[PDB]
Amino acid sequence: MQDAITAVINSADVQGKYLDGAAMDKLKSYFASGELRVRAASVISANAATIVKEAVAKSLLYSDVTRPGGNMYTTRRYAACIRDLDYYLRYATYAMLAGDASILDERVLNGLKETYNSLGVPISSTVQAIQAIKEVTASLVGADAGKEMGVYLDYICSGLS
Amino acid sequence: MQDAITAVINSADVQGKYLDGAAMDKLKSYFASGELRVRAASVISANAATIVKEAVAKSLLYSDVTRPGGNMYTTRRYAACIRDLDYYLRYATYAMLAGDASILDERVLNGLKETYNSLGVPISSTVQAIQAIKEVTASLVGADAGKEMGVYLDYICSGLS
Amino acid sequence: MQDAITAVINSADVQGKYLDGAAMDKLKSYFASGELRVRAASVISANAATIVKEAVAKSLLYSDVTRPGGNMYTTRRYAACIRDLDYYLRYATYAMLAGDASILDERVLNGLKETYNSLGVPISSTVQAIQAIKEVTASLVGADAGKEMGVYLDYICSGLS
Amino acid sequence: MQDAITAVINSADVQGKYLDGAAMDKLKSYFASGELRVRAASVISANAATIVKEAVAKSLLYSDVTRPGGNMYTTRRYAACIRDLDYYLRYATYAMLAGDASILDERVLNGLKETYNSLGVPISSTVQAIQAIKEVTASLVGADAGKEMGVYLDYICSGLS
Amino acid sequence: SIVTKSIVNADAEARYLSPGELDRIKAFVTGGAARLRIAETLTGSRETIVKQAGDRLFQKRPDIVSPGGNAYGEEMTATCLRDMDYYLRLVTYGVVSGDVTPIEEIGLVGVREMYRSLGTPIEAVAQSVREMKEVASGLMSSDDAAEASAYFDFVIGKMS
Amino acid sequence: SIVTKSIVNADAEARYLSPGELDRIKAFVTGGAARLRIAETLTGSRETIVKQAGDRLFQKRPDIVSPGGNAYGEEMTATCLRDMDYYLRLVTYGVVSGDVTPIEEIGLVGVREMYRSLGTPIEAVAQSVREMKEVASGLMSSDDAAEASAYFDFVIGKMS
Amino acid sequence: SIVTKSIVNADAEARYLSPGELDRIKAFVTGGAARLRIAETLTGSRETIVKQAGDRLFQKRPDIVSPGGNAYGEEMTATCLRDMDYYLRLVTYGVVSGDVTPIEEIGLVGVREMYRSLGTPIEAVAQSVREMKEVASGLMSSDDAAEASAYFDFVIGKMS
Amino acid sequence: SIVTKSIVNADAEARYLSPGELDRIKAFVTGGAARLRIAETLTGSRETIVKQAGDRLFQKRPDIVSPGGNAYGEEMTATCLRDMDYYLRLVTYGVVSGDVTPIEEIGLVGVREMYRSLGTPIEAVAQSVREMKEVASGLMSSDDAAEASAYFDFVIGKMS
Amino acid sequence: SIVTKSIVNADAEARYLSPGELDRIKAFVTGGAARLRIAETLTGSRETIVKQAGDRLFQKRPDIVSPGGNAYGEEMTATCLRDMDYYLRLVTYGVVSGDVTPIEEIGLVGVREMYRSLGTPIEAVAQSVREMKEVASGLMSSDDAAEASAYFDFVIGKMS
Amino acid sequence: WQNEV
Amino acid sequence: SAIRTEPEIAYRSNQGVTRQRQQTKVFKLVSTYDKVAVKNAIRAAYRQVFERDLEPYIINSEFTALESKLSNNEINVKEFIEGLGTSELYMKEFYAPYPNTKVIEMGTKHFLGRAPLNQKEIQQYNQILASQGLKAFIGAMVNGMEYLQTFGEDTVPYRRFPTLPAANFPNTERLYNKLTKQDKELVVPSFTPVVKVG
Ligand SMILES: *[C@@H](C)[C@H]1/C(=C/c2[nH]c(/C=C3N=C(/C=C4\NC(=O)C(CC)=C4C)C(C)=C\3CCC(=O)O)c(CCC(=O)O)c2C)NC(=O)[C@@H]1C
Ligand SMILES: *[C@@H](C)[C@H]1/C(=C/c2[nH]c(/C=C3N=C(/C=C4\NC(=O)C(CC)=C4C)C(C)=C\3CCC(=O)O)c(CCC(=O)O)c2C)NC(=O)[C@@H]1C
Ligand SMILES: *[C@@H](C)[C@H]1/C(=C/c2[nH]c(/C=C3N=C(/C=C4\NC(=O)C(CC)=C4C)C(C)=C\3CCC(=O)O)c(CCC(=O)O)c2C)NC(=O)[C@@H]1C
Ligand SMILES: *[C@H](C)[C@H]1/C(=C/c2[nH]c(/C=C3N=C(/C=C4\NC(=O)C(CC)=C4C)C(C)=C\3CCC(=O)O)c(CCC(=O)O)c2C)NC(=O)[C@@H]1C
Ligand SMILES: *[C@H](C)[C@H]1/C(=C/c2[nH]c(/C=C3N=C(/C=C4\NC(=O)C(CC)=C4C)C(C)=C\3CCC(=O)O)c(CCC(=O)O)c2C)NC(=O)[C@@H]1C
Ligand SMILES: *[C@H](C)[C@H]1/C(=C/c2[nH]c(/C=C3N=C(/C=C4\NC(=O)C(CC)=C4C)C(C)=C\3CCC(=O)O)c(CCC(=O)O)c2C)NC(=O)[C@@H]1C
Ligand SMILES: *[C@H](C)[C@H]1/C(=C/c2[nH]c(/C=C3N=C(/C=C4\NC(=O)C(CC)=C4C)C(C)=C\3CCC(=O)O)c(CCC(=O)O)c2C)NC(=O)[C@@H]1C
Repeated sequence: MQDAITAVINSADVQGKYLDGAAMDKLKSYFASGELRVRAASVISANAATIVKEAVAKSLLYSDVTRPGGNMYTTRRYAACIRDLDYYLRYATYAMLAGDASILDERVLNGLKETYNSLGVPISSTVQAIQAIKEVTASLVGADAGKEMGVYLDYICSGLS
Repeated sequence: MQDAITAVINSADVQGKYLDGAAMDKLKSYFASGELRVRAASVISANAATIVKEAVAKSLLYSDVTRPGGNMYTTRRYAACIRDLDYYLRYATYAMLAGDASILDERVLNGLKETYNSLGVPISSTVQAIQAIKEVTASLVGADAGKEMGVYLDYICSGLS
Repeated sequence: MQDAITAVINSADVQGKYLDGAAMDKLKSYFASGELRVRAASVISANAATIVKEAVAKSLLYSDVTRPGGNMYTTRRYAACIRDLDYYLRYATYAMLAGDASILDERVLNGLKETYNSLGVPISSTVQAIQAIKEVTASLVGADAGKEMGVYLDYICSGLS
Repeated sequence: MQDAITAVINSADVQGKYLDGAAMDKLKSYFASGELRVRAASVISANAATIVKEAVAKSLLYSDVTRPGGNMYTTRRYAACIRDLDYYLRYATYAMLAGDASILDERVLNGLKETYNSLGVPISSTVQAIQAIKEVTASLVGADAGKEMGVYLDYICSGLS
Repeated sequence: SIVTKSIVNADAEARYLSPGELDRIKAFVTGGAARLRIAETLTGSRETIVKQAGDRLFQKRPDIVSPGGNAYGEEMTATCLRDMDYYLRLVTYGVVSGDVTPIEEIGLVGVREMYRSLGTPIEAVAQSVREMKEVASGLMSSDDAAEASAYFDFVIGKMS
Repeated sequence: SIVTKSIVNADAEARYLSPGELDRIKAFVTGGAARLRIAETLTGSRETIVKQAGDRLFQKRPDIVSPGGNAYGEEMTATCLRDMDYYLRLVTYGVVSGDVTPIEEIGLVGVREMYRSLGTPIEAVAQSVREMKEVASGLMSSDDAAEASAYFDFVIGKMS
Repeated sequence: SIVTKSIVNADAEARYLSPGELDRIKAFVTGGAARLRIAETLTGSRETIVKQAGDRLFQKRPDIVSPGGNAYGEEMTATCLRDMDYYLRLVTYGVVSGDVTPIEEIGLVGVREMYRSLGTPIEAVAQSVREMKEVASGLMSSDDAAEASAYFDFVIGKMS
Repeated sequence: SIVTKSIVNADAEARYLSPGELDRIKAFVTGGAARLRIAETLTGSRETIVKQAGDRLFQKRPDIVSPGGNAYGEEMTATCLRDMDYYLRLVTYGVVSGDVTPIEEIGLVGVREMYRSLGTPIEAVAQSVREMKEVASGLMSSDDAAEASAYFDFVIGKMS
Repeated sequence: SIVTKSIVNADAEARYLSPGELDRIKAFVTGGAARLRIAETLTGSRETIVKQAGDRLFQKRPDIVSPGGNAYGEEMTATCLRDMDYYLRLVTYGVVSGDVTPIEEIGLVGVREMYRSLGTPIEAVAQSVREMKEVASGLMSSDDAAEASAYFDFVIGKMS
Repeated sequence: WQNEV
Repeated sequence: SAIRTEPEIAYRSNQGVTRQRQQTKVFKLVSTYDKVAVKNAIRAAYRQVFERDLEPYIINSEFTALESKLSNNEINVKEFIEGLGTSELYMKEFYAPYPNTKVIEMGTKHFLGRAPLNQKEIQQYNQILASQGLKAFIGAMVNGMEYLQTFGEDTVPYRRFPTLPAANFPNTERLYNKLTKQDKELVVPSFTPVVKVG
């Protein structure tokens, strides 16, 4: 795992050179965005459960996936799905703190495709649940912090698609 | 694992009879070679840091892997490559003392190509490092004692290729 | 742990003979009591939270123990006390079904007295909590089943006392 | 553990009252002491190792303890003793920066008496060593911060005694 | 306290309390006047904010004051206001400590099992803390309210 | 099922089934017909039992259907009756299987996580299925009421 | 006892007994008088059981009592029939217990290592308890011999 | 093989072979001529040693060839002497190898449960290999008897 | 970075970041401007640092550039200066990242084994890094010299 | 005495 | 040399062993008086043994007595891990839907932190699984010498990155790079013997 700063450091390390002006103003961009990321972290950490609650309410309740035969049927599978959305929200918050998607690459999307294919988990309904999380956190934390949270959740969607 | 003498015993046990005269001849050939094997093993165990030092010096320094971004870069990875060559030399000494190349595919080559492929380790650079190892060893312990070291280091090369 | 049946078996085995007349009488007594034990266990396991709920309500709530300064102040200590009372009720029901308190002083009384003396737990308030559990269980299961539950709860009171 | 601040909070919480002017005065006294605590702890963190060096030089070196037959004989036991001195210096720094000696009897003094009695560690030599650290730190960081460190160092001495 | 948390984090990996936390301890002990002002403001106006927070809590969830509810009876409603006063005092303890560990030690470990045994809606307790946060933010002056908002949001986040 | 719980226990303990356990699957297969009678009478009277249980819950706990409540709405009472019928299905599956295994495998594992995501009172749904127990004891024959009400006692004790 | 097995399983899964397990205890405390009657018949007629079983064991396997053997001699046959009496008393203990755990914790834990140190063929002891259950079913009622052969059956399985 | 054992120990300790182990391998390869002579001796005289061993075994322990025994008739007596031939060729393999490891991983691991499954007396097989040690000590020279008796003692110790 | 450390700690504890960790990230962000100023100073003064430090290193240790030394030739002296350029680049990386994590992960694990295999005096490499620290403190301002000398003394301590 | 071979 | 294009930059930035070897936390119960640290170590032990938080797999916490004993410091973290292995949730989760070879794989991964070493170790754990089952298998793995030399009595187990012997690191990587219930096939079926002994 690497954040934006250590991603810059490792890229310059493989380049074998010092930090040129591109590294410096990318670092200044991260230092500008850090206060926004901390405030969005505080808001999401305060409303971690409620974001998942309203997202699953507006995405996949009273539908065929919650019907018998659907994969959100039974309390075991329902609570597993809620824990999955909690994982997605927490790791999106981690990636929003980092400014990099390496944590989503190595700790989330690694094996998730064939795991859900082995489990029979509906990929499209999971993606639109993540979209519901995106809309709820965009309405909650603001437009720009919601936009970074949205692009990381859409990175999760594209990795899962 | 297995050596020449237990290879004789296992070849007797596969066909199910006792030890015949050819088995005794192979055992006595091993007992004749054993003095040379013990002397060569003592010399290699005494000088084992110098062999890997001169081999890395003549095959691995000032290369693309040693320049930054390469696999030999990052002193942790550098010392890990040194430790890998130490393992290769020690198990080759084990094989030379044994008389059978079963310890290589029982304790070295088992999954080693998969390890280096997943790890991004340069296969031909490792092979030429082994070639430097066997050249330095053959220069140190002589041609006749270095013949068996050539056998087992080239067995490592053939397994790893 | 010795229940009634295995206690009679162990007393038979410590002197090495078969089942005598006293063994017949004790086994017949447990045979007669077993239906009442099953009914009392079913009634307790039906409403297992409820004895704890109104026992703390009529014994420990709105007192100095749950006020600041007391040992049931703070949520960790309160949840510990509730978990302890559920433990005492479950192991008392267990000793009721077994017919002997060997399980009781073997499983729940391991170091409880010096643990509570080290932690500053009020032994008298714990005893009053067990008294409230006795009265609520006697209301729930009946008179005879209530008193043979209460004898094991008084054994718990002796274990802390 | 607890510092002076947590001690004030707990002394308010045992009666369950809000903070009053006495608590404000204690907190302002701690904020006044925090300047010298931060400066002294920064000095100890800057030159921690040489303090232990001079302390063991004027306390334990060229003595019967470090001679053969002593308990500081052999390099393993010598390194263990100087590691214990590092422990005591680090925890004295922790207790000085906290302002309360709760970490000493929570994480140092518990079981230390029995451990040292089982291993034959000289208590008097340990106390003399702690005296060497307390005069070296008193001479090195100043008078008030030095005696403030020496208060908790003498608390460690009283716990070991 | 933040000093206690820094000591714990240094002790976990066996450090000597690095300047990267020692400058934070310096900033805390210099700027403690503002958080003491926050604490005395909350202590002075503690009753008004808890009454308005109970008002908005009963506005949003009048289940508990309904005859079937847990806070019904005017004694259990008083117990609701008392528990909210307890959590307000914990918030003041946190804002004088500098971190979240006194609120964690006193009122957040096992609160789920506590309110499970008591039968109360813990989500409504979290909503009560939300309304207390909002009333305290309205009463307080901007950045001070944002400073107390971290401790409040910790209480809601660990409550829910 | 009782056979699948006993065989999981024997598989973990690395042994064949104990002769007491074979005697008890023997007892279960001899006495199984009354369990089928319980299943068919609950399947026949599913709508009236859930009618009486829901109506008496709405009498006993008006906070559940009060404004602000999770089960306030007409919709919300309908999905409450859905959960009621789901637990009735689980009790029928359990009395057929002879053990608590389908109830725990379908509707008890993770149910606290689900109901705290939804905000619903777990003590109230335990009261609901307890009322299903009492009306089932009223409606159905006394000897089989022991087994049916006992499995109801299991689900109310595991849920509350 | 069967109550001990049920209570160990219930303590392992860390809650009260499932009504399957209370059904186990209920049917055991209905059948305990019959089990005690069977054990009393075996206790009263124990001597013909051990004597006839040992005689037909010696008829089936004369190598055991052949000279130089483990059981050769009047002394060694006396010790062997004392072992037979031990095993018969242990099976009666299993009958009055309702399970096989006293049988295990008295005579079936370490019995293989016991008889390997003693030089005793465990397959011959397995044949011995086979003739035990044969004579017991011969002089016992058939429904009673069903559970007696079940407990002897466990002894054969664990000790063979 | 002692070379295999020394390489295994050096690999477990993660080091090269010590000078003591190197001196042991050198002493073994110098002294292997006597082991070669003993191998030729036992391979040539394989017949009469196991002749007299089986004969003296059967005259001291006749319970095997008693009726009801494992090898009563000459067919399983032939299989018993084939087992003895297997143990003798493993003893010769240990003699040529210089270490007891080929004996161990060919025919010594699991012999306990092997002979509990085949019903053979472990102490009788150990006594038979002890009688092999006796007749081999009678057959060969005293130092040769001691060095073959080391492997014979290993076999009887790990069998028994 | 401390952001990476906080995310790793929160992921290992399976929780969101604490307000103390978020305030630590805020303080790191506010100090980022001065950290980038120090990094730009060192990057602009790159070649004169290694030139003057190498000259002073060879003054204090003439044996390494003497014949027979590890760094006698012009190519070997260039390899020395390249190693110092490597460590200066790592020091700038650590100044940017606010911690000793990239320095320790890239060029301080196994440095002793590397320089032992190369025959290079590790104490003289530490002396060289000390000369780089002295030239950096000479040409850079005093507080910036303290912040850079923290990482410089970390490198010296890991080498020594 | 069957003693079957 | 060369220009080092951006896909090559991304490839050689994460080149050797993955950075999760250094980017993890080792949970040691230093003191049992910090109840927050005790709870964090307990939940980390849950995550290590059962690979996830056990909220959607329980009714109530079956290990609450174990948590109370660990907080009271009358058992160690080693005994806590032993109880989690010899609990009903573990035989429900990693023993019931998998063959005993996969039980050996999962047990070594959860408790010893790495893949099984050799065929001798596989045969040993198969012997305990045949004789006494899962309880003594967990007891042997926990009370073995390797567990105590690696973690000790006060440390929650973690993912390991071994170097020796052969194939242990790739088999450990294949075990640890797949999620829970991702596949049912065997990562380490058996080690193929290069010498067919006998
Ligand atoms: C003068 C400063 C000292 C000295 C240095 C010296 N080093 C080498 C050779 C090498 N040094 C490295 C170092 C690194 N690899 C990494 O990944 C990192 C972290 C960024 C470092 C610092 C390497 C790889 C080499 C190998 C050769 C190469 O050029 O890459 C030499 C040359 C030795 C030779 O015989 O080739 C020298 C001379 N030697 C001294 O005596 C001074 C103490
Ligand atoms: C001289 C060329 C070398 C040298 C040596 C040196 N050593 C010391 C000090 C001490 N050495 C020991 C050693 C041991 N004590 C033990 O019990 C054992 C194991 C048997 C050992 C190896 C100790 C304890 C000391 C401290 C003095 C004491 O004995 O109490 C010094 C003195 C340092 C001082 O500050 O007094 C010196 C000079 N130094 C070198 O550079 C050469 C390698
Ligand atoms: C009246 C006594 C109860 C009541 C219930 C209530 N339930 C819901 C909504 C849901 N209920 C479930 C439950 C299940 N899913 C399953 O697969 C099973 C069987 C294994 C059950 C029991 C679920 C998933 C939902 C979500 C949507 C859906 O209906 O599928 C609500 C609505 C909550 C909302 O916000 O919409 C309510 C109100 N209310 C109570 O107080 C009692 C608990
Ligand atoms: C919810 C959006 C939908 C869905 C979910 C669902 N998930 C599971 C089970 C698993 N989920 C994961 C995912 C992860 N584990 C991790 O550690 C990480 C990254 C940190 C991820 C992303 C895994 C591994 C599982 C399997 C383990 C388990 O049993 O929980 C289930 C259960 C499947 C079952 O057969 O029980 C479900 C149902 N499915 C839906 O329908 C929702 C739309
Ligand atoms: C409640 C009636 C009273 C009371 C209780 C109280 N208990 C604790 C803490 C502990 N309780 C136990 C007991 C057990 N652990 C077990 O595993 C079992 C059997 C299954 C029992 C009986 C233990 C070991 C502890 C210490 C560890 C822990 O906290 O879990 C506390 C907390 C004390 C503290 O400061 O940590 C309290 C308060 N106190 C009262 O006032 C009630 C009268
Ligand atoms: C009110 C918004 C909600 C709620 C409150 C409520 N709580 C209780 C009972 C008690 N809970 C505690 C425990 C504590 N809360 C704290 O903040 C702290 C300190 C950190 C503690 C220790 C206490 C002490 C009580 C009162 C019992 C006693 O004093 O001994 C009740 C009463 C329930 C009853 O049956 O008496 C109520 C009503 N309930 C709601 O419905 C609101 C959501
Ligand atoms: C050195 C010649 C080359 C090189 C290699 C390199 N290897 C590693 C790390 C590992 N090497 C192994 C290999 C083995 N495991 C065994 O059991 C045996 C036989 C005894 C061998 C040879 C393994 C498992 C690893 C990973 C575990 C570990 O790192 O300790 C590295 C390091 C990668 C890292 O990120 O640390 C390197 C660099 N690289 C080269 O350039 C040379 C060609």
